[PDB]
Amino acid sequence: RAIGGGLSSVGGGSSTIKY
Repeated sequence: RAIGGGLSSVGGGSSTIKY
């Protein structure tokens, strides 16, 4: 669809904030 985003496309790193 037009919402074809993808969390795996996120850059800068996710776990960098260390939950």
